[PDB]
Amino acid sequence: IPLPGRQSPDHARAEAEQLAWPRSLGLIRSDAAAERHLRGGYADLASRFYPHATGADLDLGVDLMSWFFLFDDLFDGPRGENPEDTKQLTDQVAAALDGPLPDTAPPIAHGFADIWRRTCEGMTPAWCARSARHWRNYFDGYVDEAESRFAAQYLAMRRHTIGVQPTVDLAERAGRFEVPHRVFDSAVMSAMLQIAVDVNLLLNDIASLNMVMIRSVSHMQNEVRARLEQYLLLESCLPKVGEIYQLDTAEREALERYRTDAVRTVIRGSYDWHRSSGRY
Ligand SMILES: C/C(=C\CC/C(C)=C/COP(=O)(O)OP(=O)(O)O)CCC=C(CF)CF
Ligand SMILES: [Mg+2]
Ligand SMILES: [Mg+2]
Repeated sequence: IPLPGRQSPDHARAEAEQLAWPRSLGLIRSDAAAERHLRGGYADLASRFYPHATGADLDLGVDLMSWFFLFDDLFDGPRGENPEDTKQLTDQVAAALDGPLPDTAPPIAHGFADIWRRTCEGMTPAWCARSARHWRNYFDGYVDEAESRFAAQYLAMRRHTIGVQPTVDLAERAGRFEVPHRVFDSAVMSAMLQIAVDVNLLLNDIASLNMVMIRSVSHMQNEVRARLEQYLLLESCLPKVGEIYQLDTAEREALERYRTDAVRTVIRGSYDWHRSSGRY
């Protein structure tokens, strides 16, 4: 991974305060659950996904990482084997994208709503709409996976449940910038984002050893290498991509920040954290 390792300089305060938010929302209810959470290194992961963020902006990234893993745990048992009970939970969470939740919504849904509320404030309406669609793709991916439990086939599903795109979206919010929306939709940026998704699920399946079960580990390492080389090839096209879409000066700087603080960080930060996390 020829990308520099980076960590937010406010990482120590973020890690020390990380429990206050999931506790106040009823996501962590026992001291043993709290310690199990601390052992995940989730604020550490957030500070490497979002090295450009400090303060409340970094706190939002920590809460998203905290929420991601508390949410995914709810599908390890029988619920994940049943698409009807999986969809019943996802529908209650995704409902936060469309309006206020009823007080009777489960705590994990109130937690997502508090993150989504903070995610959208101060972003353009079109950014929020697109980021909401990414979330729905993620929730629908859980329903599809539970249906399959009850390579190309695995990717088309794992590319949504891996949760990379909502992680990248938050880097924009945490950095208070938006990549030009017509460049987000560009074929070149779409290929860059797909590499970031694929490298994340490949690295995870190896650290979680699933693509291996589906020589195999060696072939997956070569695919990570091939895609990282193509990623750099695609980065070198961005100057000409910017000209094709007639980006002005502020738009070129937002594209540059998207490249370095959102796409590169989700690739590199995942690699560093997988090597020193307590989940593995
Ligand atoms: C890109 C993100 C994290 C880095 C990649 C990771 C850890 C993905 C999580 O892989 P999983 O197989 O679902 O569980 P595991 O950690 O292996 O026991 C944020 C999204 C994380 C999720 C899992 F909590 C998505 F639900
Ligand atoms: Mg899990
Ligand atoms: Mg895994």
